[PDB]
Amino acid sequence: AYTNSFTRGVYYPDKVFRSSVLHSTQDLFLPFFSNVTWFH
Amino acid sequence: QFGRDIADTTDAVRDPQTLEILDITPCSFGGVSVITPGTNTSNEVAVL
Amino acid sequence: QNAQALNTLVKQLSSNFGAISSVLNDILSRLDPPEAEVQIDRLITGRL
Amino acid sequence: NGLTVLPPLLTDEMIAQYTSALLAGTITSGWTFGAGAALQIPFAMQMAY
Ligand SMILES: *[C@@H]1O[C@H](CO)[C@@H](O[C@@H]2O[C@H](CO)[C@@H](O[C@@H]3O[C@H](CO)[C@@H](O)[C@H](O)[C@@H]3O)[C@H](O)[C@H]2NC(C)=O)[C@H](O)[C@H]1NC(C)=O
Ligand SMILES: *[C@@H]1O[C@H](CO)[C@@H](O)[C@H](O)[C@H]1NC(C)=O
Ligand SMILES: *[C@@H]1O[C@H](CO)[C@@H](O)[C@H](O)[C@H]1NC(C)=O
Repeated sequence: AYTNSFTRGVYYPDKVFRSSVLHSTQDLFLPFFSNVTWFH
Repeated sequence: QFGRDIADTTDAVRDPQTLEILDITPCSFGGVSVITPGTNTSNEVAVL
Repeated sequence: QNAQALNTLVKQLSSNFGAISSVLNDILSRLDPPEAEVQIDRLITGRL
Repeated sequence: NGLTVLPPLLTDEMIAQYTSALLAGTITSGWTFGAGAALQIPFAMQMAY
């Protein structure tokens, strides 16, 4: 089967702490609203 | 393990020997301005 | 405008300008000084 | 990182005092405090001018 991965699978890209700030990064991520393989 | 500021310079670290947080401030620096009256009046000066 | 220009001026410290690093201590330890002169010259030229 | 921000010569309080001076003159004395020594005048009459 297939399913829409709404807004999910983001993770901490580094062990840095950043406080109340809109940081931006390039990394391997699950694309937003991608199409996940659902197994029964 | 360590904090960054808005400009992504290091702002804090966790001490790996004992896990408290150390804030890191720059070593202090600045201009040595000299205040003087006219040398055509005194040789006394003050340092800012 | 001033914050963007200041943060740009700071971020430009981390740019390599075709040197082997943007961190001056790396250049002062990954090379002998007679080669490191060129790498520092690139960083000086870029920062300047 | 070698960057420094220096203070203004006048503090925000002093600017608030100067703008209050400018205003207190403008209220009590018309344009006269620009042109010379401040001359008091009743505010309704400054408006009639
Ligand atoms: C690495 O971490 C350990 C675990 O913290 C350090 O050993 C000691 O562990 C205890 C429990 O975590 C710490 O808490 C308490 O400290 C007070 C100090 O007044 C003491 O009265 C208590 O009996 C209890 O020990 C303790 O602070 C912590 N540190 C020391 C120096 O005892 C360990 O020391 C660290 N590694 C190295 C190589 O030091
Ligand atoms: C996900 O893939 C299935 C099969 O290709 C398709 O039916 C569905 O429309 C796709 N969904 C999205 C969000 O593209
Ligand atoms: C400069 O100093 C001399 C004395 O050394 C004095 O005669 C002169 O008036 C001074 N000028 C000013 C502008 O202070």
